[PDB]
Amino acid sequence: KVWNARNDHLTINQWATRIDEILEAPDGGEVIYNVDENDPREYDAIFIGGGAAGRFGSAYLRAMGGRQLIVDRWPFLGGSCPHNACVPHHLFSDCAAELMLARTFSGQYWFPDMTEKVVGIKEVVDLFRAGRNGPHGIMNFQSKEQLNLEYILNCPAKVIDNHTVEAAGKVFKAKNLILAVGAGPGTLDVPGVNAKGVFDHATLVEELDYEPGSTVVVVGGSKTAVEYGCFFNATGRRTVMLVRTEPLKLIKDNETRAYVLDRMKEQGMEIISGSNVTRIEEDANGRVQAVVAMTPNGEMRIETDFVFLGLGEQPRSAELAKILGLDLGPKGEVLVNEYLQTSVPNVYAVGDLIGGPMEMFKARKSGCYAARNVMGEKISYTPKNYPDFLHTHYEVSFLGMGEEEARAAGHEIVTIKMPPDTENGLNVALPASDRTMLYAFGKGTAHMSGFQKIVIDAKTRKVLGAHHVGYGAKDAFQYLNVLIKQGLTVDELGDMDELHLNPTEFIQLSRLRAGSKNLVSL
Amino acid sequence: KVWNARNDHLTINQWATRIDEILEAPDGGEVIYNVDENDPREYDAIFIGGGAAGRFGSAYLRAMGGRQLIVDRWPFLGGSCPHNACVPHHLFSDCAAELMLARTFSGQYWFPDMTEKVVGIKEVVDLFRAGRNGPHGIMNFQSKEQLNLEYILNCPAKVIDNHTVEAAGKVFKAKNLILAVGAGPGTLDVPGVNAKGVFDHATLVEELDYEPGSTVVVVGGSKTAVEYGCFFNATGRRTVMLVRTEPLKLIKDNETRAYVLDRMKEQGMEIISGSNVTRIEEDANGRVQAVVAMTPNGEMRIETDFVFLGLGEQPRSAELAKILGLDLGPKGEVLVNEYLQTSVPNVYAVGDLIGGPMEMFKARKSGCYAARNVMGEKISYTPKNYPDFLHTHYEVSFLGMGEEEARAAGHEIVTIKMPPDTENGLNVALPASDRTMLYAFGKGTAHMSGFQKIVIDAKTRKVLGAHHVGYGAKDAFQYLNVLIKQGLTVDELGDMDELHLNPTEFIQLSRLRAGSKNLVSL
Ligand SMILES: Cc1cc2c(cc1C)N(C[C@H](O)[C@H](O)[C@H](O)COP(=O)(O)OP(=O)(O)OC[C@H]1O[C@@H](n3cnc4c(N)ncnc43)[C@H](O)[C@@H]1O)c1[nH]c(=O)[nH]c(=O)c1N2
Ligand SMILES: Cc1cc2c(cc1C)N(C[C@H](O)[C@H](O)[C@H](O)COP(=O)(O)OP(=O)(O)OC[C@H]1O[C@@H](n3cnc4c(N)ncnc43)[C@H](O)[C@@H]1O)c1[nH]c(=O)[nH]c(=O)c1N2
Ligand SMILES: O=S(=O)(O)CCS
Ligand SMILES: O=S(=O)(O)CCS
Ligand SMILES: [Mg+2]
Ligand SMILES: [Mg+2]
Repeated sequence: KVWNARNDHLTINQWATRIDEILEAPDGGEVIYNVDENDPREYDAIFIGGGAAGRFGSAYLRAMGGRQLIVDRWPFLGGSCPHNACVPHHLFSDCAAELMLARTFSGQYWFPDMTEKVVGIKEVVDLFRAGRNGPHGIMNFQSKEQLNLEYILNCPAKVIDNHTVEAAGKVFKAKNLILAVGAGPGTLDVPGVNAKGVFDHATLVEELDYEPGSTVVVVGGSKTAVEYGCFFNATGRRTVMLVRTEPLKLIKDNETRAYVLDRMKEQGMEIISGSNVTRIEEDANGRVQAVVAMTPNGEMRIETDFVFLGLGEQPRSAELAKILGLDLGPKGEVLVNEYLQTSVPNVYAVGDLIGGPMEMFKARKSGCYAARNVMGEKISYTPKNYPDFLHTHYEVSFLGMGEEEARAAGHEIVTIKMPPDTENGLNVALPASDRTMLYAFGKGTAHMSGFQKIVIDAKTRKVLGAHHVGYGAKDAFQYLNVLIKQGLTVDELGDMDELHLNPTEFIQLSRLRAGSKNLVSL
Repeated sequence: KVWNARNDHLTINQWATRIDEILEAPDGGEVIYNVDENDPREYDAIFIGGGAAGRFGSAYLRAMGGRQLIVDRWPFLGGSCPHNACVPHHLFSDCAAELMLARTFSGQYWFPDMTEKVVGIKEVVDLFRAGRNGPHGIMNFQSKEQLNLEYILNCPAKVIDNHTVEAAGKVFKAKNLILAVGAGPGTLDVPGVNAKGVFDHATLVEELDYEPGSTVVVVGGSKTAVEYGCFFNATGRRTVMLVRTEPLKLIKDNETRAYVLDRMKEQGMEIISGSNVTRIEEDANGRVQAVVAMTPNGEMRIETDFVFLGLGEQPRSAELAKILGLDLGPKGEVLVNEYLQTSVPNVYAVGDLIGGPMEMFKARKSGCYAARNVMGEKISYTPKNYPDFLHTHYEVSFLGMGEEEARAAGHEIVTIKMPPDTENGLNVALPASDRTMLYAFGKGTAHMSGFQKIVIDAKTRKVLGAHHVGYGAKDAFQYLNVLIKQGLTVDELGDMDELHLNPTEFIQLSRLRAGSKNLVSL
């Protein structure tokens, strides 16, 4: 049936419960119909998909005084992020970091004895499944009651043409379409890939009905592969990462990458470069029993009953491209100009549908910029020079140039880092800050307290790049990147007010060198 | 004896070991003499004290090409920070944060049963004592080998006059003195204050030779009292805080302060306002057995064998003031103009010695600006418009105006916060980020996932204040404050690249409102 929700006003937690019920419904659940049928204005845009791009684009268009409609096949707004992407990933990475701490200090202070202890993966996935309706509920509530958005949920949109969309058995006209249906999990064209026990980010939180055995094979080297792999390792499982190219290439600074990889290997992870799965072996019960892959050292066969695919996502372009005549790129991404316009008049495309980088900032901003163009503002969007981050068992944050990259680009450079390059190497009690204090003080753990570096042009004194391994700097890199894009010098960094003990020591270490006209690394 | 270390080059860990040896030596240890006997220049400045202010001032003065000498009675540089202040505080706050997590999820997932579990305060203090030599060693190493500093350590300075200081049985002349001896813990004029079992931050890490009983009394209601009190509570002890006025007045936003206090009370802390200790009772062996205090509801007696004094620190000005004739302020602080000059020609004063704000960003800056003035730069310093932070079992970060403060000042304001103002209140699954995911997803724990807010001028669209309770925002507030001092608007905030799931949600929540010319709270 169709639930006309326009004049109902559920709380956040009532929404959480209602969304849970609809997801539970054997028949698939009612359509959530939240349309202002008394507003006579034409729709400025209909958004196909209500994930990060469609939801933020709708919020911005409505804020500018335009009329929008979201259509989404899920009964909640927010798309993959709350249901199977950014949110669960963060729950698992929280677990990975806490578990590394517990295993390092096993049996000390309040920490349990972790020797032999295998943590239940299904237990944590079930926690996520039991709690994910909370964020769903906030999405539906905030969108309807605070952002004044119109939306039809739990209903696939049927695009008829570049001005016409069917939803909930009704036809809606709009001045523009904004295509925001995202991307689907990448898959592997090998025998056995459909065996029971092979999972991706989407299927893991829907179909995990058993506790994995002692070994996990992760396919891929993407952020998702590394984040999930470190969680699986932290639960106590032999974890083999089959990377197609080079592991963690995203970390351009060689010293930072080496520190991160070394810490992963110290936790027991096996990282295989240049590897390609050739077969997933099934046992007679139809479950994965082994993974066979070609590697630089020959064929490798790993016995396992649990495989996690962390491959690149694939834009959901096929049906829309057939209906509308959209020009597509080599990976199936919808091609757009710098105004987010597709090859089809009055059709924009945003978010993961337009390809990399597939990040939340890109999805939300492309949605908003498409909205501004729909509302008559000529505004271009090309994502460039952004900060980035990934989880291992640490938070890893980076922006700008790595040290070698900056030298190769012609810059005379100095660096300011922690710990310093000395005979004792990493085995010193800095850097140290919130959630690295036990590492900094424990017996033999000082090398685990983190790593960080800024790359500086020796003559202009400008900061060219920043790199951090530890905890609590990720949020800072958002604002620091803005400052660096403005032309931040080592002197200006030293002039700031630090909040000691700080995750990034850049401010005070810069101050220690900024008094000299001829800069020297620290 | 006097160890001429000038031409010795110890590693960091060799320094750590040597400092331990000197500290434990019954005779008091050798003097550490690191003076350049070939330099014919007069010292531009002698720094009395080698804490944050003296060490950073020396580093900056040397970097500008001047000559400096540090004299400190400790055998290490860095002052209180590594020995008994910021560093141990952060170790304690880390355990409190980890212990709140463990108690909340006691007996779930990998967490042991925290019922019946009292964590050893002495074990954690002993961990700090065993590891504090690491930072000591880095301080001495970095100062000598990387910063090119001269210093005499493990030797009290005798200031003879405004150009003359004796140290290690030698007389040194200087163009200027920079007084950097810091501040010492305040005391309580009540019977029993010397009883065994009364500690402050300094004596706690030197004299704790027993494991405290089940109750702790903390005297005071600002940063140090609150940070240590939450640690004591997290170890499983009934913790009663006796606050003279009202607690956490530094948190100006009323909702933020209420969230912080509410979460402390939910952990079991008892916060008694308007209370004054009357007596600390000693048993027949000279050990604390109870605290008697007057409260607005009359006298109360609390049985305890452990009292922690978290009173404001007192500038160490008496001896120097009498020697030099320094003008002092009402709190014993040394009075300085905006160039850090005392009333005595060629004598500057810096750090905690000059009073509030007693922070690591103040002492460092003050000492650096004093150095620059000594070297011929007329540069003023008045600490103002800076971010601030404290620990409870959370990290608490704040800058600028609270909401009520801004409205009382005539500003038309909007606020953008998380969680929203609704019937469900805090009992919703946002805000959520690293180290709050378990709270956001746990049964009955969502209200523990944090609280955050920005205060915005509705007409200029400028951010007037920002407030956050959670984890991983402290470092960001350093750089966010700089942007706000430049004139940050909600539109510019919305234009940034966020790194989802971010500790501060200010970027994307701003984006949700910035599309309207008439701003609306969220
Ligand atoms: C495992 C994992 C982990 C992360 C991330 C991804 C993944 C897979 N990401 C990336 C992030 O999730 C991604 O960039 C955005 O969610 C994409 O938002 P979109 O709205 O463009 O797509 P998204 O796919 O979210 O939106 C599509 C929406 O449209 C709906 N839809 C599809 N077809 C439809 C149809 N025919 N009719 C109606 N509705 C339809 C879908 O149901 C969905 O609601 C991330 N990013 C980041 O910044 N930080 C991070 O930590 C992570 N972590
Ligand atoms: C418990 C606790 C916790 C914190 C903090 C304080 C306390 C008590 N602080 C405050 C911070 O510690 C403080 O602002 C600085 O350490 C002050 O540095 P100074 O160099 O000014 O004094 P400090 O006292 O550190 O330096 C004095 C030095 O001079 C020496 N000296 C003294 N008299 C001498 C004499 N006659 N002859 C020779 N040498 C002499 C001393 O031995 C010492 O080495 C803080 N700040 C912050 O930013 N973040 C935080 O988290 C905390 N946390
Ligand atoms: O970007 S959205 O707020 O829509 C989803 C956050 S998980
Ligand atoms: O500020 S100092 O570098 O001197 C001490 C930091 S622990
Ligand atoms: Mg280290
Ligand atoms: Mg909450």
